[PDB]
Amino acid sequence: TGQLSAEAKAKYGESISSFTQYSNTHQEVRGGDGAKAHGVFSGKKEDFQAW
Amino acid sequence: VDSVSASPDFVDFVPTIPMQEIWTLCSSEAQAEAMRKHYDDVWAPAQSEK
Repeated sequence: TGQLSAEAKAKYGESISSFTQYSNTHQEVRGGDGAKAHGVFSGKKEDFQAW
Repeated sequence: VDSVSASPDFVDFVPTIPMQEIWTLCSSEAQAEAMRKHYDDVWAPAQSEK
């Protein structure tokens, strides 16, 4: 007559996340007038038409 | 941008002839050479150091 119980438990967790985003854009316009030329950078047709 | 069309300011050089040496405007070659010599030997070194 003797009783013994023993338990050991271990849990481990590791989690790693990484995100990276990079953008580059370059636009150039020649001719017309420079003020309307800047308008094409909107990408909007009416402003492209105005240039 | 509208204001730039009405009132642009000096932003950049024309790279072919941006500026002329002031002693080109001189009356006289002796003075003009003296100015050039002093500019070359003294003033431009000092300013580039400054």
